[PDB]
Amino acid sequence: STINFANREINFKIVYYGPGLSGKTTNLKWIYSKVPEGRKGEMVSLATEDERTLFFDFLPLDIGEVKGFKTRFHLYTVPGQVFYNASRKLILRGVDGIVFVADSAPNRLRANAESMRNMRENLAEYGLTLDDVPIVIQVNKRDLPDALPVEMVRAVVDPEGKFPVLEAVATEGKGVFETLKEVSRLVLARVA
Ligand SMILES: Nc1nc2c(ncn2[C@@H]2O[C@H](COP(=O)(O)OP(=O)(O)O)[C@@H](O)[C@H]2O)c(=O)[nH]1
Ligand SMILES: [Mg+2]
Ligand SMILES: [Mg+2]
Ligand SMILES: [Mg+2]
Ligand SMILES: [Mg+2]
Repeated sequence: STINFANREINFKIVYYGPGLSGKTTNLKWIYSKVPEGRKGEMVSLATEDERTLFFDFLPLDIGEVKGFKTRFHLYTVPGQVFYNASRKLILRGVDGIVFVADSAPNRLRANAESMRNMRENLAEYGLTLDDVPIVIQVNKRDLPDALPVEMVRAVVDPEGKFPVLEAVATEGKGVFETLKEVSRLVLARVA
């Protein structure tokens, strides 16, 4: 949401949210691997025993100058199993858009629903509803042999089909850029 006169940049924050081990890191790292060195900052991981945050910023090469001003995307996620809520609540501060990385595993179906309820709860602390922020659903791990039907996964996190849904196999980069383009489209629309 930030404007930075000094370096001539507007800054958008994109949060990858979802149950633990759904593929959030993997999305971030695939993306970070295809950005040229000169257009990205460092990928940074801050951790305690119980908590983690991982983030980087980059200048997408797909985006026009809004009157001399470049666009910088900052991608944030709370990777790993989650022990406390505090890093997931904080991750959402000043969020512009969110990718929800759902796990296609039968035994993570409940974890999907749980993380979505939690995102909704954390958003509510900032006075925001699920209608107030662009949210895209990525159904990741479509390669698993017992991958649930996409419609089933979608049904527990988005029963009225309010959000765009994309399939992914983040370990192979599949769906990864298309998911980032989708949230990008919605965030940049709101801007202009
Ligand atoms: N089979 C499969 N494994 C995946 C996929 N995406 C991520 N993983 C694996 O899932 C585990 C958790 O992924 P990670 O990105 O670290 O999770 P997160 O950051 O906690 O959401 C890792 O072992 C990944 O290799 C996928 O599309 N298919
Ligand atoms: Mg996590
Ligand atoms: Mg950076
Ligand atoms: Mg599932
Ligand atoms: Mg809410």
